[PDB]
Amino acid sequence: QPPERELSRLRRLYQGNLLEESGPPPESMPEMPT
Amino acid sequence: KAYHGGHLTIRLALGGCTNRPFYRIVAAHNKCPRDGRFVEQLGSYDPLPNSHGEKLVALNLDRIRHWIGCGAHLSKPMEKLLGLSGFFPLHPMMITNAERLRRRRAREVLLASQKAESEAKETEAS
Amino acid sequence: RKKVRPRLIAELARRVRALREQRNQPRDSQLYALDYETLTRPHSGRRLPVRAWADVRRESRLLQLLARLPLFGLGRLVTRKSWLWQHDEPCYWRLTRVRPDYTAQNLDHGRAWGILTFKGKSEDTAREIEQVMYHDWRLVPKHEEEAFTAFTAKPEDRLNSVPYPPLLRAMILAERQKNGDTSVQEPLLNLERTRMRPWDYPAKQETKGRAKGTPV
Amino acid sequence: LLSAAYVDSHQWEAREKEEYHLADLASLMDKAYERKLPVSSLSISRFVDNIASREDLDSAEYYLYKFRHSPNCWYLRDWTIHSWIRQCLKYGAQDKALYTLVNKVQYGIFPDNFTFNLLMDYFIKKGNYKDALSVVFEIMMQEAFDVPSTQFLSLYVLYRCLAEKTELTWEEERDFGASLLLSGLKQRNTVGLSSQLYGYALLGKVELQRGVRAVYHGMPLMWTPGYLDRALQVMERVASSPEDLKLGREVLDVLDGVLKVVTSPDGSANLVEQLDTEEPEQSKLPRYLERFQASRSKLQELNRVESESLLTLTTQLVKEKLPACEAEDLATYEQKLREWHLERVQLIQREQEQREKAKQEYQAL
Ligand SMILES: [Mg+2]
Repeated sequence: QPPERELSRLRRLYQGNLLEESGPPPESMPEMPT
Repeated sequence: KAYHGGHLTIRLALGGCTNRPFYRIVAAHNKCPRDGRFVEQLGSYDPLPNSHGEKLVALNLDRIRHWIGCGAHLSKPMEKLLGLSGFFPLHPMMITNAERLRRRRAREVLLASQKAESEAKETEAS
Repeated sequence: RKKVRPRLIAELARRVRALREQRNQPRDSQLYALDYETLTRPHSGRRLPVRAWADVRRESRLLQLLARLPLFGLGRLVTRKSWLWQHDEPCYWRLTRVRPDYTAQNLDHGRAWGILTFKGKSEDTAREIEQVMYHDWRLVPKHEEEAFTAFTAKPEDRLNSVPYPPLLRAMILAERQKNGDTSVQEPLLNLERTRMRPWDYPAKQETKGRAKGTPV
Repeated sequence: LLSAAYVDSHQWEAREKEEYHLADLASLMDKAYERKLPVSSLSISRFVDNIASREDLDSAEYYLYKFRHSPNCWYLRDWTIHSWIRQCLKYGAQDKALYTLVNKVQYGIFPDNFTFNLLMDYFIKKGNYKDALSVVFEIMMQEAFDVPSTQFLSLYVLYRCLAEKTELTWEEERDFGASLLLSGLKQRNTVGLSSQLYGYALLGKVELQRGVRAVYHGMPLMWTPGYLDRALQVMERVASSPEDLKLGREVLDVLDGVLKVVTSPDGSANLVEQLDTEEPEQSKLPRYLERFQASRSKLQELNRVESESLLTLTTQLVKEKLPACEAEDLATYEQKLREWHLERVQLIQREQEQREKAKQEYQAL
């Protein structure tokens, strides 16, 4: 997980062209839905 | 042709026929055509699973080490092959792409559960 | 052979074209002029990228700052807004020589030299400054120099050695056993010799190319 | 404020100067610019030295402009810059001197502190405090409050003008704030510490009304937000200082007014320049207002407030200390004249040698 200060440094650098912030990915590969 | 400028590179040269791709791992001056003049052949890559279900990569690890020691660059597909083999560390985008795929399947599973829950509401309505 | 014959016109053309380049060299005021309404360079018609639009209207060029100072600000400290936003540690140039473009009607284009201090670490020699025509420079006030330049280095925590890749580690251990060397030491890569500078580290301006003098 | 001895021009008028006809010298420079050839610093120096009339100043003004936009702009000599201001004052062309000083980027006139006092003091004696204020703002823009004499004169002009100006525009608050702060920092007396708190207050007003970029853009000031925090620290420092220091009551009222006003108000250059994690200055005003009242109570309890107005305190400071500064400045002025005289002789000698060599070169050719 990036430091909270560094995530804000990027929100200032790319202000106006941002995406929803992503958290830690799933621990394993989710079983394919069937 | 008589090239001026450029560097040696290790890349994949596309061979085979239509719908049947096959690659030759080669060391070549970067300005040469993809399938044209090369310096040395360093292996081959067959991207199609064989009868045993195995995609076959051949790496001349002695000559590859020689040409990386002499300044040879690497193409991005070749860095991915060297990472899967274990000769290089896994490429940053190999890890990032696998994380994106995990996050994208997590959503799909959640949507299916929600649809089943919505279908459960339909079952409750009867 | 001997049927290959001289090409006087080709030799004359090469030399003649060279003379025009030397005499008709363009100037910084002309190559790096800008139209702020369209954000496009008139000399070549080059339109600046989108991510630079805000700063072109909101920030100053280096020699715009230095033209207002006595001796063109020799000895003063100058930083960049891009560095201020990216790095917490002080990053600045200590100016030593400044050659403005006298042709410019405001003396706002030229070349500069100085000593770099990037992320708190100072270089030992002066070199030419790159990206002098960028709208990114901020002159440091004299009364704020002491607080601005104050830096205490933290102990370096980046690893100095790492394991070998899984296959390349197995090949090393296999060679040891084949050669009779019996040991359980783990092969380790040493990263000190090959540590990478930041991507935004100032580059060598002396060896950089200059745009041609043919207008579009 | 300065004595007649400080503004006397007997020493400058007694300098050894070569006699060159301006017309002849004008032609030499004109030919050089036509051929795109560099002009000597000694040449422009000779022109300024031999100005003999009001009309000659107009011609010299054009050539100083041409010199600035030439290959040898950097080599304009200090004595040449000082002679220009001395000649302008001599022939009554004070407006011309102030014009070139404000348009320094075009003419290249960056005077030393002694020359600044000569021009600033002329306006003060004539009562033109609008021109004198312009000189002070130019000194601030160049960050040239080094000599103590300049600091005393600058603070007298600022406080005298502020008393007359009941209404201040945001540009005036910024210019006055910067001038007070920079001049005040040099001075450790009560007047100096009052001007530091006065300057931070005005700049804090512009920070919370128009943004921090209005304060620092094109100004010799820092870009970190929190100018009202710097003002409050001055109060906290004086209150807790072991030595007995006092802050004028007038400044404290200014800060109280600023805090109230900000607390209860009634193309693509739109960027958020502060990190999201950091608290905005607007949100911090409630805490700022508590510190002010606490500091004001402690200061009054310790009797560290000076009821006297800042204009009256500054006048006493100038009277007491300025006489001593005049003696020191005039002593340095004499040394500068001798240093300039020697350097000028060296340039004249070097010019003569190269011209003699030029004859030998033609003889060989
Ligand atoms: Mg770049």
